[PDB]
Amino acid sequence: SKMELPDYKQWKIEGTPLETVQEKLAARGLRDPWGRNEAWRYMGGFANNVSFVGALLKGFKWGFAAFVVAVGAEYYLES
Amino acid sequence: GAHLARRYLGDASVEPEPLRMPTFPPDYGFPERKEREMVATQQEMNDAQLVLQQRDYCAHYLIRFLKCKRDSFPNFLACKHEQHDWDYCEHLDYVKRMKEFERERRLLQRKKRREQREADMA
Amino acid sequence: SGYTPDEKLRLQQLRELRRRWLKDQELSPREPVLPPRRHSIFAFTHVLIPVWIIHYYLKYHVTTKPYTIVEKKPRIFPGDTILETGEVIPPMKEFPDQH
Amino acid sequence: SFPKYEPSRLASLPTTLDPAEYDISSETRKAQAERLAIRSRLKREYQLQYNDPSRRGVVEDPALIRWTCARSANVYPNFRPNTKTSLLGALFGIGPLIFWYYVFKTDRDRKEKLIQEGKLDRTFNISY
Amino acid sequence: ITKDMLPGPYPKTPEERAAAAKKYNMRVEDYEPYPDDGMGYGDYPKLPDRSQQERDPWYDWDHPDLRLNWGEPMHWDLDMYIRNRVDTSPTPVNWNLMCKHLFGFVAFMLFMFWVGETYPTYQPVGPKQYPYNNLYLERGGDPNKEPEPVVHYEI
Amino acid sequence: AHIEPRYRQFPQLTRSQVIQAEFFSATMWFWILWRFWHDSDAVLGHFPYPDPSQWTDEELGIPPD
Amino acid sequence: MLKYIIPTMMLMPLTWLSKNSMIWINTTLHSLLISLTSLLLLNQFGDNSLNFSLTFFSDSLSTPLLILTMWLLPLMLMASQHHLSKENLARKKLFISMLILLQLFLIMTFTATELIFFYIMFEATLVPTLIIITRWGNQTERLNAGLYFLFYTLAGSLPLLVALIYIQNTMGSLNFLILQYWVQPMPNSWSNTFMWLACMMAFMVKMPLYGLHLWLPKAHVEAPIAGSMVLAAILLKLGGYGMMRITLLLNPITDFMAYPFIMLSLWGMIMTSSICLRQTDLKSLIAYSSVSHMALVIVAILIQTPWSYMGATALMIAHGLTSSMLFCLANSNYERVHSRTMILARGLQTLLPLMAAWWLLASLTNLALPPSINLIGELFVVMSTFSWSNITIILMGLNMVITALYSLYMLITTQRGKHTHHINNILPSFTRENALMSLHMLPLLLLSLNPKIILGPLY
Amino acid sequence: AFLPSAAYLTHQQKVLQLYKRALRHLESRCVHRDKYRYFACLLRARFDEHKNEKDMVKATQLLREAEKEFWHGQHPQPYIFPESPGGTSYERYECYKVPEWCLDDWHPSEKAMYPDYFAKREQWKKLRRESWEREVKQLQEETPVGGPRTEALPPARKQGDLPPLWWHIVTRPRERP
Amino acid sequence: DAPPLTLEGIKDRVLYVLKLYDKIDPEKLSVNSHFMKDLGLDSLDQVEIIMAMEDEFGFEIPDIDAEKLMCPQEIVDYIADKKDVYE
Ligand SMILES: *C(=O)CCCCCCCCCCCCC
Repeated sequence: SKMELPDYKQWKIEGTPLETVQEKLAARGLRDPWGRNEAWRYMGGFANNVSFVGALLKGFKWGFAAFVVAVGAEYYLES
Repeated sequence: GAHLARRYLGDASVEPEPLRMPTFPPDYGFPERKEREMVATQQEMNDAQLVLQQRDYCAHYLIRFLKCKRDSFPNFLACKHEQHDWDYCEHLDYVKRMKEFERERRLLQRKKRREQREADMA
Repeated sequence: SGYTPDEKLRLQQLRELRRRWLKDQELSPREPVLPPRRHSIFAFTHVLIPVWIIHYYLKYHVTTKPYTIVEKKPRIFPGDTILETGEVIPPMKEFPDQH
Repeated sequence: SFPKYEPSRLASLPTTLDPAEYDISSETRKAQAERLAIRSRLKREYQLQYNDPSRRGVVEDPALIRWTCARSANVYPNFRPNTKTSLLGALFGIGPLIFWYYVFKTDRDRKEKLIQEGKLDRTFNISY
Repeated sequence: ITKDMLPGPYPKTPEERAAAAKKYNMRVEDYEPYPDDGMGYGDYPKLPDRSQQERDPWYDWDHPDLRLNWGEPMHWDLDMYIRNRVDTSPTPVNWNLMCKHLFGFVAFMLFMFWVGETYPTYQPVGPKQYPYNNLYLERGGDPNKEPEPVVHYEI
Repeated sequence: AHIEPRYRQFPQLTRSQVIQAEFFSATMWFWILWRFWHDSDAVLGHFPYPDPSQWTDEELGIPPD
Repeated sequence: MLKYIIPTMMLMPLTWLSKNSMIWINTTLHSLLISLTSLLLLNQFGDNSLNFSLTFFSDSLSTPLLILTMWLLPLMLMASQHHLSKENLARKKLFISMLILLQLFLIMTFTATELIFFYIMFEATLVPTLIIITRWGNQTERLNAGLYFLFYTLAGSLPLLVALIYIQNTMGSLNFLILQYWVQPMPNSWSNTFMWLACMMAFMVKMPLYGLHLWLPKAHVEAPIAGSMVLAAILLKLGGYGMMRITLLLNPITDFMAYPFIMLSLWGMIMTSSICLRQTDLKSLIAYSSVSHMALVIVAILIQTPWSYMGATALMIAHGLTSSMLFCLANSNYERVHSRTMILARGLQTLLPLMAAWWLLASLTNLALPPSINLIGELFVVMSTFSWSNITIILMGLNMVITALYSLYMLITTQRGKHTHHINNILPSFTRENALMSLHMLPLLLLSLNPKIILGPLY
Repeated sequence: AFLPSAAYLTHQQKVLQLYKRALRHLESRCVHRDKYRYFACLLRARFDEHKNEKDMVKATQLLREAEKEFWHGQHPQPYIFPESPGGTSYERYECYKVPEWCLDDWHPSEKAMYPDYFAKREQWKKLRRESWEREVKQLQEETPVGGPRTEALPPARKQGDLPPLWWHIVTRPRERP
Repeated sequence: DAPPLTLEGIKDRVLYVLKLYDKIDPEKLSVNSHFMKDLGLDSLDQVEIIMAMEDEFGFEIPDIDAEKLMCPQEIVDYIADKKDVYE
């Protein structure tokens, strides 16, 4: 029913591109008022998402190992 | 696909028209040419229920492949060698068709050269 | 310019009246007072009985009448054997091999 | 610069681009107040007739009956035959009829002439 | 219902227009009747010809589907402008620009298809060589008559 | 039980969906690699296409003129 | 046909002798028994008509119309027994008497051997319908609708009388069998032009032909439910049966005569259908749908091809049943909401699920969903007219859009959307209404299995 | 323009509406969060450039040109929330919002399986039919000459009095039936 | 699927979203704090805060209602009446 929220101290501005946006704004002379609200999206399990080539090559290592094992088995079972 | 460039963007009087081809008699520079031979008898090729588009010169390999497909059930990948043989025969037929195309192109070019000789001689 | 006291009071009054109605939508655990009222059946009462019915209706009511069910003649290859006649097809011509 | 919105019959001008919305004159203020008062009176009448516990039936809407009688039965008592209505009746009432009659007469004459000279393919046409 | 709460003829003088505006519960200035062309509109006012989608949906209406209040004098063609029918909402692009863009696009594609039909593409090979006089017997030709035989040779 | 909701963090994932996704990705890669090692023809090239203009003149029947 | 007339003449004292609470039950029971006995007319042949005596005969054309008529009368008694619950006992018995007399008149008209008997009975059908319309109608201006109906019918039918008496004095008889065996060709003369006009215009009035259809959008609206059903499902088919009988006698002039009239339908059934796109009254929408279907019937009969005849009779029966069901649906909704405005009652599916199912089935049968009878008839008409000419497929095909474009529209606004707030008297579905609509619908779906009995006289 | 309580939109309301719609369209055009945050800060700075103004006419055609620029730079397909009108899930479960008065048409056989709820509904109906008279008495006197000017309704004034015309708002159907 | 929400959780989430704002402080932020009178912010800050809760709770609040959500308890009240809490 009631869900307990975690602590708000953990959502920090650093570790993001949000601080880069903030310092570019400060170079032009503004400030970011919503760093902490958007800081949850880049902190935790969602940090360092894979690129598209990493997405396409998902499960390639075990598939290649099974391919090598199967081709060796069928190469040695012909004799 | 440079034949489209040689036929359309260049001049159209030297490249063959595939709608009407060949325009020359077969017995041009070909002493005792041979005739391509059927292997399947027309009754045997008829009761095998072949589609009229498939009823070309290489129907014998098609009959053999269909028989192998029938007998080797359920192992559908058991005798792909006959399929490869039929594909090779089709490839040879396509090679002969392309050779006919090149012969027609060379004969048209030679006719153009003959009319060029007539223009620059008479 | 926020809520004036009249509309704020009206919205508050309607708020707890709506909440009272919303909690009043809940039922007692006694409700509802409903009035008081073999592993492979699904493969037999749905399949085998229609199979028997359709097989009988096709065998003695459909195929009896002419041209209701038309079967394509099977493929015959050179070298095949026919059960109905017993005459074996002669093999085809000797192959002018290319490869 | 920018591409200015050109309104058409099927593409209305946006409400925030209207100059008349940006007018702060007093006459617009009294017009808005008067239409707000009219709408409030009609709304009050509706929810007075709507929340009655004794009433169990259809709340009569005079505007709906007015619209239906204007659409259905009040079109002929307010009709005057003039040149515009006569021209619109002659263009739309008999024009398509004579056009369709002419094209169908031409097509049927052509078909009958083709059939009676024995050129139309009617070999397998036995259902008519 | 009663007779004087119903539409009548076209008003001409100011006081008949005021009586009509009282009956139609609009202002005397917002009541603009249709012009007397003898079509049968009567004293029905001319609404500004807007769809019901143009009305704000966040307003609380008596009829939420039609976005129309109770007793609000509706348009003469309200059934044309319902939310399941012809709309008049503004578009991000101009209407004439939309029409000329679409017409130019379809005309250009049709012209390209025409010039491609005139100029085909193919593979530089000969025709499909068939046996038995280009398959005369299998094409439905009569076996009693012998047509002109074509013969396909080696190459 | 079911997966309990979480606030601004990664949702809890069991072993079954992870091993299912990994096994299916491995199966897909093994299938494509095995079919590429076995056939290798429909994608890379099946038959040698001969050059049209390189045919010799004596077998195509054009007289020397 | 003296085995059916005498049961109705005995039904007349049966409703003049019952108690004040037992008229409806006794009349319904005995009319359903007569409807059960009505099936004996199906002893037909592919080459001969079933003749009983010198005055009554019935081929494979009039038999489905007879069955529909004396099947519709019990449905009429069910549909009209609630809104007359406040009436006087004498007026209630008079209403049942007019309905019984109308059924007797129709079953005597449909089996008329000779054409003059058919004409006099055809004009005699005017009286109870006019009485019902001008007496038990609800709206104020029902007198105008009754006068328009009576005068359109009479002004059509009096030149028909003159032409029929002229034909009888010329050749010698008006029996349909004799005229089948004593037919004479009519040459292309102006006398034969006016003969064709006099023999046709009555039936073009009662079909109704487009242009002369103005008596339908009034008399179908302000009339009660029984009068609406007898106007929509029988009398138009009475005119169609009369035109089918008459058009045998007018060959070969019609082959160059029916060019305008056919095309007077071939465009009209377009734009009248477009009127259903912009109608605020549901009953007027149903009436204009009937106008479109009868225009299709006009085209099919006037081109006089066999497949057109089969499509005409099939579409006649299917459209009669569908229009009766739609009129009953309109009457039930009008009883519940006390208004004929279509835009008023919305979202009825959330309150009335079974009535929404009946609405869906009626709308689907109205748009010619196969394999119903309406699709069979309209498809046969389209085949026959495409045999007549090519381009006319367009003039049918666009109609194939517009019919759907109103019928499902009639399904949407009355059923789909947010329900009306101030309407809170929507009672649950009465068992009488559900019984009446099932009795309307189930015979159509059952005849979809075996349509060979309603495909005309020449099947 | 068209508001329930006020007869017109002031300059502040127009500016705030333009700001909110501009932020929504900018979030639609700037899908990634950081680009959206940067350009939202830029747009807030642009709005604060002309915040302190003293001429009403200058603010008037500045708002006119700002609205023209916003119309030029709008997203052709703006992001719409699922419950907002125009969304994919807008008024979907409104098809299942059966009104409460249909419960008055139930059979006594199907009314016997929810006894306590129908007893509480009877109590609520009695409360409505005893509150209607004093609520219309309250609304009669409070209404001035010519009817009410605004659509706002007066609240409950006396103790023990329910607000006027409260039934069709308190007993409106739930969002998730 | 679709877990229910309680009013205590509603004000907890609203105070959580408010307490991450950089133009506000987490000390004098309370549930009965007026945004300009008792807290000292701008109208632009008000509409932007309303947009922040509109993004947070996943539905659109209209401007006519948005101008009056002037305290955190009133925002909780509007969310409560919209989402039908305490059922
Ligand atoms: C000459 O070009 C012969 C080849 C066939 C005609 C041209 C086909 C062009 C499109 C397919 C190839 C695309 C290569 C990027």
